[PDB]
Amino acid sequence: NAQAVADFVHAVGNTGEAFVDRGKDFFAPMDFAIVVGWKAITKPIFPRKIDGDLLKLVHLSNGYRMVPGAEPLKVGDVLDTTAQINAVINQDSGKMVEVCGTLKRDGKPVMYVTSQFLYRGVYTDYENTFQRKDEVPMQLHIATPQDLAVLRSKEWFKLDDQHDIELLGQTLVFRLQSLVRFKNKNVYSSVQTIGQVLLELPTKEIIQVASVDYEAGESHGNPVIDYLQRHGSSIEQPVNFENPIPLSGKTPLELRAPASNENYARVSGDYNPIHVSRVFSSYANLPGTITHGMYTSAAVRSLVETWAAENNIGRVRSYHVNMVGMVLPNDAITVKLEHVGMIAGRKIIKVDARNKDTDESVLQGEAEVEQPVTAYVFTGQGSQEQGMGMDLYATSPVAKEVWDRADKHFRENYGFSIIDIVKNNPKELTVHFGGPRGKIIRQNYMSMTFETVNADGSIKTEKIFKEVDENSTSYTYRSPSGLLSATQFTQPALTLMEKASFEDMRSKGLVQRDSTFAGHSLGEYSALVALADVMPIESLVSVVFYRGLTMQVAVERDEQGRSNYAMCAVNPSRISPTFTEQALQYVVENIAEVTGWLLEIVNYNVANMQYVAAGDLRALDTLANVLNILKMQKIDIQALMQSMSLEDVRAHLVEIIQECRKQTEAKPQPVQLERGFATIPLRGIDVPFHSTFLRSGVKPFRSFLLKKINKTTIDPSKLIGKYIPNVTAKPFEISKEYFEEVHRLTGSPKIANILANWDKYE
Amino acid sequence: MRPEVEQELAYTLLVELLAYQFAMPVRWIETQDVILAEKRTERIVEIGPSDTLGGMARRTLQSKYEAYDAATSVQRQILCYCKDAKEIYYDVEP
Amino acid sequence: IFGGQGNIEEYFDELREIYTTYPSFVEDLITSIAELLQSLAREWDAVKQYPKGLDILQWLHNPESQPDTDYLVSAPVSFPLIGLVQLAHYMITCKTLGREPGELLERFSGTTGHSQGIVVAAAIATARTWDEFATAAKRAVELLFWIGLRSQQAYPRTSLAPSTLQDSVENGEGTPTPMLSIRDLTRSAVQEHIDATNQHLPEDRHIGISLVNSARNFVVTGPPISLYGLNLRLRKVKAPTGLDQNRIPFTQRKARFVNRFLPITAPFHSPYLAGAHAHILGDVDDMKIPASSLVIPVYDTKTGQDLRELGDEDIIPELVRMITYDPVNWETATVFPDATHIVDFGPGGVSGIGVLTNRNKDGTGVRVILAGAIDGTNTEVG
Repeated sequence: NAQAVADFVHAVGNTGEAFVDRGKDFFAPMDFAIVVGWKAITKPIFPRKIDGDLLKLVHLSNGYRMVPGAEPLKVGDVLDTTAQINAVINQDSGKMVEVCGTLKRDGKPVMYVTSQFLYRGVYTDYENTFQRKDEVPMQLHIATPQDLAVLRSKEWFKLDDQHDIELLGQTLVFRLQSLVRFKNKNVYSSVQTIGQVLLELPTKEIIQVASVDYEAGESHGNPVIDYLQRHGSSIEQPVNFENPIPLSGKTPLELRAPASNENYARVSGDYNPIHVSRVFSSYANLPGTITHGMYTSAAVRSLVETWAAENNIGRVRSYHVNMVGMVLPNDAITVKLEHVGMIAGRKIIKVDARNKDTDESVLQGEAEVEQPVTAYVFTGQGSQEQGMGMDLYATSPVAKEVWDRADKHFRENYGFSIIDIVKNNPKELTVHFGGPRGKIIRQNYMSMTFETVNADGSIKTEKIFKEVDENSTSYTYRSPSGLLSATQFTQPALTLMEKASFEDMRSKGLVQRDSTFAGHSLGEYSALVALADVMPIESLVSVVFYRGLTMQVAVERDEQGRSNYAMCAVNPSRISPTFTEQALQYVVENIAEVTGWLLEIVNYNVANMQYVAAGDLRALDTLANVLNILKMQKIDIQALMQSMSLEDVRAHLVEIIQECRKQTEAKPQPVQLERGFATIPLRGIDVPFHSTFLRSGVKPFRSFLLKKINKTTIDPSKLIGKYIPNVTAKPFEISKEYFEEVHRLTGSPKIANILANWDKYE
Repeated sequence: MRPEVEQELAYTLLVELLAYQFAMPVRWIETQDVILAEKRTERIVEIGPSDTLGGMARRTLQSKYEAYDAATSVQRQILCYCKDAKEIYYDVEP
Repeated sequence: IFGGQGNIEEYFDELREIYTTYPSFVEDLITSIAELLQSLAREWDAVKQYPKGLDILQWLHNPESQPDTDYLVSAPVSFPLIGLVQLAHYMITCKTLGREPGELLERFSGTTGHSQGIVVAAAIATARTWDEFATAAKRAVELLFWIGLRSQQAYPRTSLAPSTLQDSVENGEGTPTPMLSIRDLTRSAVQEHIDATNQHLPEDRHIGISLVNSARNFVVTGPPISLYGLNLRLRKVKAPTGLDQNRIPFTQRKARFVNRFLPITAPFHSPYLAGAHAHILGDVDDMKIPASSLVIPVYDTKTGQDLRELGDEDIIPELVRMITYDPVNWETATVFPDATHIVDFGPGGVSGIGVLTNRNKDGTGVRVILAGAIDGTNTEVG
């Protein structure tokens, strides 16, 4: 009920503009789950075998936990309250019951409200004590026939008739469940463990290679878990810091149990005489009129919302409290909040509430709040520094292995090490096609295809390493500026350092489930593999090593090195403050079909301050000129678009173009382009990349990407709305309308063909 | 909504998207803008050897987003891997 | 002239001045108007918004039992309890004179109030007996009670980020409310920044100009978070109190202004108190204040025009509108034609609207007297 909500809020104390209609959000407290499911959460306490004094009961623990991706409770919601008894065991304090509730909405589970109750007193009905725990996910690595032989020799290990994949090399995942029945608080009367043994394929497949079935009575421990605890390790666990980050500070958060519990009793459903009447509570030996267990919870839980998630309820994805302090009414409660850990991109937050007068603990629990809106962006070429990310290499066992698998590849396939190239930069490096393992390498150098069609329409398929045949002993790379300068190497390097760096954060648990990611030039490739498993890392480097090769073979040069084209940055801010993005395009697009050369804005970096154009040396020399004119001519293209029509400034341009054109033509044939007003050429670029020119080699590179990427490996879910390309400046979407935005820009024959069938894809 | 289908689609879309990146200008502006305006991220994080995209996204905060951020009350934190190392890994001293 | 919420967090300190000093005069309507509110507090709607209770007699007797400064300033307790200090002032003025309410009522020429005062300014121009007085006293007081209560129910306090909170506090302003002051600026200027702010905002949470206390004095409303978004823009234009400009060309200098939040608890004079308006009206149709029961002219809030020009229509359904939806174009409703003296009975010693207005009219030769205090720090007001 739209009202029932506001009643709860105004009672417990929370006041978030989400809980109220205004703002762009209206949501209900997840504390409402206990108000809604108050039935299912309570009824299981009653059964015959669980019989105790319901009067001398106490609410002991309570955790909410919101299913991945599921939006919070809204008012117009219909919720189906399901519950079951996860465990009833008799501790010393009393007898305890664990209730697991699931609040479903539209047939789908939204959040599980677990809860513990305490029938306090002395109990020996071990006849009915039990527990269903979900055993910690664990990771067992088979490495020797000895290891495997034991993992098979176990009675409880039941291998499946899937495939006979040698379990030798790989490691296994053990996600188990178990049920134990107690007899002595020390000795399990009977225990059963069922689980699933998983294996991940190289392809990222998850198979149930086997399963786990073990059961015994009169047990002192769990022999299955034990075996796992030693020969293997846990997984998917928290990652705390040495230094717990104070959140609120030493300015302690202060709360007060209100005067009359009734206020809550009403909006909750728990009229329990304990919290309201005098004589009822007095009968059960209490300090009297004990504040509501769940009230304390809901109250501190608000601070957790505003203080950690800073007002955006969605974030707080989990909250769990052990109440241990019986709060009397009108007490001062004191709350502290630390950022003590991280799990799956979510901040762990230790919560502690104490009696402001006796510092006795009242509450103690953690909250898995989500971290602020993030966007990861991976840098492009140009920033490659010698020895980059090598310090991190040494200090991280994660990043280490990445670089290793990468090198392992490169060495054994192309006959060099990118790590070396990165560590110490060679001005020159040569590979050797020696014995058995050597002949196979030149094979790859030979099998390097390169596409350029004739001016009459015939597809030339050419070698990239022209000098490599079957009489070749060695190939040599070179560069006067360092091999970490030429792209075939430069690129895979930058890719690595990033993939490694990111994969490390992933390891500390900093990567956010729901965030954006994009790359620039090269960065797009690494980006993909970074957050989406677009491809195994060896594929990645291969792909990118190829990319650099085709990027360098595109252009032609002479004997001196002299290339045909070159690139150059442009700052429209340094012409006139009127000078639009579109003004720079017009100057260029005009110089393009007017002087007949190649010239296009290749990079779009900052709205006014950073653009980059590629093309012919003269096309960068005539565009260098025209801007020097229009800068020193003090022009305004806004006042000249109302004064003169479109043809008048257009035919006015075809003037300055041909002028500045034939001046560059009579000048030396290889034009050494220089620094203008906004025209600062980029030193070290032969190929006009990110332009129409490289349209030619798009053919081979595609068919290569298809060799390196596997449909199977891909999750649509990962790039579905998170990945921002460089052709489509808007979030990668799978819709049929997107293929039209793509086809408009690109003209993918596979897209026209897959746009035509669009129906076929329902 | 066929899983088998969604795969082969995103697949060739990706395969094509990368393939043609050679020959398409890099619209980093509009890409930057989807991050700053559309998804209003409070935490842009960069990953590389330099803060090149960082002082790039700072500059788009000065030329365009001056008023938008001041009005919307948007808090923004631009972190490079190298420079802003510890704030990424949530490591501070007491 | 009758004051209102104007950086007054010590209004209840004025009540103690009253009670202490003039017991004989006031103790009687103090006692009764108290028990009026005590009963109002118990009505089911008002219980939530009055958690610590409304026992004015109690806090007055045992001071240690006085509620926190934050409680008293909240609209529900603010409004009515304040009117009581404006009444007890008028009451003490007439009573010390040795006259009756109709006597001193007749020795005036016009009367207006600053929002919360236009209630007491109307209802005070209804009384002539001390009986006919204590009648409109219960009337106004209970009207205020419901205006404040129902207003807070429409747009209640929603906690903001601890971050964006502390920012405001440290940057010269205060704890963000829906009421923002902007002194020393021009309307044209103040608007343009309100315009740019509103540009990027959803229409739900835009910004309005809620009052105009002078040519260079304004107040702004809208959601607190939306008002904050203005201040950010504002400090980027204004200059540090450190900067020297004695050496910079004049049309070259940065602007020398003060922006700040006010202790007002709710969005008055804004489309945000829309839903509340209906509610308030319904509680108060038992009473009716006709244009004809107006001894001395009561000038409207939004326009200077006398209320007596109404066809016996309840000033009540009009007091509610001027307060909860209408601009307070104070300087126009204040243009008391050819005046020599103006008397501030309103809340706040040298802070009551008397000082403000005394500036609005220093040139013309209008003297001002603050009836509430015997002496203060100002020498420009009697």
